[PDB]
Amino acid sequence: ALNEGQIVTLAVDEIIETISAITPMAQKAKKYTPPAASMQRSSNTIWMPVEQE
Amino acid sequence: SPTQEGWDLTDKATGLLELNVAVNMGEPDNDFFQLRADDLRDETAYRRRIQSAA
Repeated sequence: ALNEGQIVTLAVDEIIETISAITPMAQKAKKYTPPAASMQRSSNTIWMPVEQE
Repeated sequence: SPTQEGWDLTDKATGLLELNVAVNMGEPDNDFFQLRADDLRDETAYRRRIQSAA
């Protein structure tokens, strides 16, 4: 019928999504960002008070 | 200049001589240090090292 030049096209907008990104355990974890300048001198350790009985 | 005595001085003309001294350079002098990016959370030591280097 119509013999013309062929192309190969990629979908610019459609990405096949694979691998889930659920993080149930990490979202139950608390995040803390201590002051970095003091963290540098404290060997990346900070002490947290425990509630006293 | 030299100085010479007498009247004749025939066949005793001298020449000219000017001496030279050479000034040169030395090697560059450096303060050179390395720091990982974790060391720059507190930069006070870095600035004090710059001052010491001066």
